[PDB]
Amino acid sequence: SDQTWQPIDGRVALIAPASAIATEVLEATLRQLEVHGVDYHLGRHVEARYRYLAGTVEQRLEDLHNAFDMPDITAVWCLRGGYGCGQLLPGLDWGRLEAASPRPLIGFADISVLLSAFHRHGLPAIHGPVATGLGLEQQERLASLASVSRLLAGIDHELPVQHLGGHKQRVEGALIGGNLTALACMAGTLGGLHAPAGSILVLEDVGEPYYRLERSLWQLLESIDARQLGAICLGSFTDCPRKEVAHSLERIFGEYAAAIEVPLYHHLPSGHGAQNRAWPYGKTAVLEGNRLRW
Amino acid sequence: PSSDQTWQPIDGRVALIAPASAIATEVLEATLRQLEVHGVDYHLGRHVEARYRYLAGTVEQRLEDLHNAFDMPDITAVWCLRGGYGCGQLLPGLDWGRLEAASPRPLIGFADISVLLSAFHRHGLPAIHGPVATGLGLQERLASLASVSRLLAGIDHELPVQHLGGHKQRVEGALIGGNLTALACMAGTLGGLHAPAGSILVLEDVGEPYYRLERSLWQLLESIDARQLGAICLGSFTDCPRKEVAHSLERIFGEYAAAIEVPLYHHLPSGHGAQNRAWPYGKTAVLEGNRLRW
Repeated sequence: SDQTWQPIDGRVALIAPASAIATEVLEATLRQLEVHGVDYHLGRHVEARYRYLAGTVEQRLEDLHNAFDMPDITAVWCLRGGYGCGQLLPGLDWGRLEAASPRPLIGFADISVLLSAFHRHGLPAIHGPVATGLGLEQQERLASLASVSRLLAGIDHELPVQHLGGHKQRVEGALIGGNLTALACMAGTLGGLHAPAGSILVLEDVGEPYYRLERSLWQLLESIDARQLGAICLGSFTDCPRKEVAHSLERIFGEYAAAIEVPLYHHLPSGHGAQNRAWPYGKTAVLEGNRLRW
Repeated sequence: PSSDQTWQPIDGRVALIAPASAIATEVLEATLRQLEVHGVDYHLGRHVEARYRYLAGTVEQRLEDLHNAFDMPDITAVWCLRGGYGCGQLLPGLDWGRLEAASPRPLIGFADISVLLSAFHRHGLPAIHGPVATGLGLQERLASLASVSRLLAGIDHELPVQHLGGHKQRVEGALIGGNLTALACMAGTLGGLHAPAGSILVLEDVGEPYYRLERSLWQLLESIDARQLGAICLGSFTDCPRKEVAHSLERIFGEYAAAIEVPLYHHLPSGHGAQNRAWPYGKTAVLEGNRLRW
């Protein structure tokens, strides 16, 4: 059953590399982790505030590095996205991270930037709910939260997806992407999306008018070797007001996919709505039939 | 001497083109009537009334008009009708040889048009950051509109500023920049900001919460040789709601300018408010005390 958590072996490090956390949401998160018998390590600066950021870059880097020093940690679950984790990229000690025993980094939204950087450096990661999702359709939300422990245990290996137009084909490549806006906002920097040839580019977003999505897509595709992608795979675009625009969002995305001669898929249950099922970031997967399979 | 509301004659013909967002018919008509009141001979591009979603026609249609503005021998300025979104899309197909072959005809606009201003500067073509032509068809506003003809004629040479942070010594370099969001959105692409060493980076924006401004600023500065800039000079940040954020906008921009060790000025009367005085894009300028001069 998909609301059922798997035990998480070892300990989960909780860090806040992006936006600041409300006290009551943090405490509610920890209580839910305890309900589930999850042993955790709380980063020492998770309650820090520096404007809307969870502390200074230096504070956040200390917590992320500490998460990689402790030997019993088997996953690093980001508490909140929002904005700010790209700020850490010029400070990360990548060597100290490759040397630690495997501990997938987990999150979505702004955390997509760190997922991509981790993939570039050969580090495991998971695109899925942030941990404060625990402290906030309710059934879908609960299945999405449960999907993290289930993927860490290796017991889920597929999601449903639909091919939009085109023709029947099989696409195999690395799973990359996440939040369109966050990733576009790293183009031209050291944190630009890692997009090896043949990759399946997953995209989702929230809270944007269509012209801002198109602008972001144009930028992202112009900044990578787009013609060498295997596929573009849309998750959800939630709270994105159409505002009288003549073309649907899928028409716009379809025009871009056609221009680069890459197939387009959609309805992956991933993003800012109730459906946000975890998927392994940077692994080889196959688009076949009606699913994405790893 | 003349009042800032007093236009200068424009000789020859002004090409009106719409390389970004689509144009409302009534606003266009009022624009043309104001041009006629001021004795300005204009030519409308064949596709300026095209619509393709929110864009002023397809890429091919807009390229045809932009190219035609450089093919016609009697054109002495190319005044973009509206910004919004879309002119970066023209960069892959733009025939620079064809533009460069034509007699001098400054490109004028702001907002999204900043992207084309920058590309023109990279190709040694004259340009002006100021009101788009439809601003005519909608006292400080009138002065802003008059400033375009006045700058084409070469009679205005300075704008007011105020020092905000960093060293107080004279800065001399090329005037670059414009809209922070639009320029950040070209980072990592063939249309990225042309930012030669020593430049004075003007920034303005509208309608953004502070975290989005910071995200754009972090991207733009990380994507260029920021440390080699001469200065950052802020225009207006119009309708940018603070919403309880603990740090002021001046504090945030101060922190970034300090991080790259570049002096920071503000209160340039340039942007999306009533105060949008024209400045020469890509021209060498001097920033000293309470003035920017060229």
